[PDB]
Amino acid sequence: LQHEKVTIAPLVLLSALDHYERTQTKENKRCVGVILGDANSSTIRVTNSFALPFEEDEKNSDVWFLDHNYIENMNEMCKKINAKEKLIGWYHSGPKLRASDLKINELFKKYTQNNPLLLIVDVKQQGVGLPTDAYVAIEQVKDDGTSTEKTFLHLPCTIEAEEAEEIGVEHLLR
Amino acid sequence: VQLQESGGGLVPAGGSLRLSCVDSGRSTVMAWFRQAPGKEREFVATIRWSGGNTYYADSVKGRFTISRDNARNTVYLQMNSLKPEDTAVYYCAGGTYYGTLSYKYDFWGRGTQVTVSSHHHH
Amino acid sequence: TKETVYISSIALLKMLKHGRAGVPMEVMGLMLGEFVDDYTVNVVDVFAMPQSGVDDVFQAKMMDMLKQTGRDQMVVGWYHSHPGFGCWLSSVDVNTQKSFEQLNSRAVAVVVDPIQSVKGKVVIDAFRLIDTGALINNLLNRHYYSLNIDYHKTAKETKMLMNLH
Repeated sequence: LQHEKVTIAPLVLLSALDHYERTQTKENKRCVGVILGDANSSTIRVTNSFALPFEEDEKNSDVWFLDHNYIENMNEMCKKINAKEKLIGWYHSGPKLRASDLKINELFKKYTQNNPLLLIVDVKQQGVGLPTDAYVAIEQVKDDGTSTEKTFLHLPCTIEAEEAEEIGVEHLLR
Repeated sequence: VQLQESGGGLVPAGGSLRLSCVDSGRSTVMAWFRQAPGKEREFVATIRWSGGNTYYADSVKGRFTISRDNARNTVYLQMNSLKPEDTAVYYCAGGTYYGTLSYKYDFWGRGTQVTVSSHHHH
Repeated sequence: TKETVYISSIALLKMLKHGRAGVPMEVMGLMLGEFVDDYTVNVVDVFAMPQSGVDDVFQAKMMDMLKQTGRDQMVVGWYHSHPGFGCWLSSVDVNTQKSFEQLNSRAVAVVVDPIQSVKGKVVIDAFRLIDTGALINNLLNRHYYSLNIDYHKTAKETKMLMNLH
């Protein structure tokens, strides 16, 4: 499994937005959470999520705290409801990638079966195009072990809903 | 900015104030919230434009009255028997959610300062 | 004079998602939100309970974890699915609802049918026990009734939803 494409369930977009809005998230501040679904295939399917408690220092990007116990404890409970919806990565409200993201990403590698997906949900909705960007971390050992470079690979994504949600979405807009 | 608050200012402990909020570009629900320094925004009162059903925070019941005037696109808060703990910036908000959760409102006014004296009594 | 239950975007989608996932089995979860005036119940969010086939430790675990992320709302009732069996309360459900009503008189039992629910029609209802014991001391019969259902979305949620295709 070398990833190529990503689908997002409308419920995840709404969950990220609701998470953002309910935490009175101030300007310059971001909310962060866990995404769930399927990432064993070339197309990654993001079908669920949950919110994380997360703190970072606005004046020093090297300092942030993710509650590892919280990830595991909440993940435990998710498996008891749907064992098919696995931990596949994380999300935040961005709007852009931050300096700590490569390192936060590393921590999620402990919880995922494959290379973690980072999903940025633009909760300000100012692009007017798609309010999501999908990233995967890649590293390349260039020049034979004098240096390696690590960066985020942008994956195209699309909003895809299963029937149950299709019905919900149309009911809400109509 | 769609919502415009007015009224409010310094008042002595026990006195009255009337807040008004004008909606310039017509939501089904209007509300007042308030925020003091170091505290979270606190729900005060909510009202339906059509019908006029009202709901109040417990700390404000029987002292404050939220009303609306449909013709003039205006919502009021009559604040009686004021106390030092009522000191805050008061905001009106509109939306379609009838309730207490600030984040379920769609738009906000810029706010108006209310100050109740700790020392001076009516 | 009619009391309405206002169900949010995510609460609706979670209920439908969880119902469909459980087919052919019934599923269940708790509804979170708030009671306002006599005519208004808001269901802001929901969470699934594990297949028992009402775990207190799971519930308390979830409530405590949700509160750490700004989901502070009270339990205002519960939902369950009737995959292909329409909307009603069984005698086990009445008993379940009875325990919810000992905590909040205005507690609501939502029932969804994920099989009959189809594009253009969500098969759903909200129930509350009928008041008996108006003549019981403190020291031909229907057991429940329906409440009207409606839906709430913020303007932001509305803009979000436009992105589905």
